[PDB]
Amino acid sequence: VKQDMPPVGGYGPIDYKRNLPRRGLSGYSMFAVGIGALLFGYWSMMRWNRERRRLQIEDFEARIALMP
Amino acid sequence: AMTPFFWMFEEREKMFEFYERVSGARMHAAYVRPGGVHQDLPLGLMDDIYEFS
Repeated sequence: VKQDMPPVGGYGPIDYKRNLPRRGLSGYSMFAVGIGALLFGYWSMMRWNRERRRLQIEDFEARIALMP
Repeated sequence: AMTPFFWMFEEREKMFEFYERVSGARMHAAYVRPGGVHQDLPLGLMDDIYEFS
């Protein structure tokens, strides 16, 4: 017998495609969810700032009543 | 672009392993006489090429 290195009856194929998934969101959906979380942060920001101004006015009234 | 240098050099180290097993040199594998290939490839190589592919 002979003992070279042949391929055994043929081998499987190997791909040659530029395999790209291009996944992720679109323009509109990513854009809208970013602006939506932005507006959520704005609303909570507005609420905290106006309640904070209430308390800071109370601090002003403390210094007024303390002064003379 | 520091890193894909290293990545594809890992791939090139695998192919240097194939050159080493075939000839014995790291890089300067002469191995090709005028008039054919000297000292043909050992047994257990083609499936390794397949997995690398």
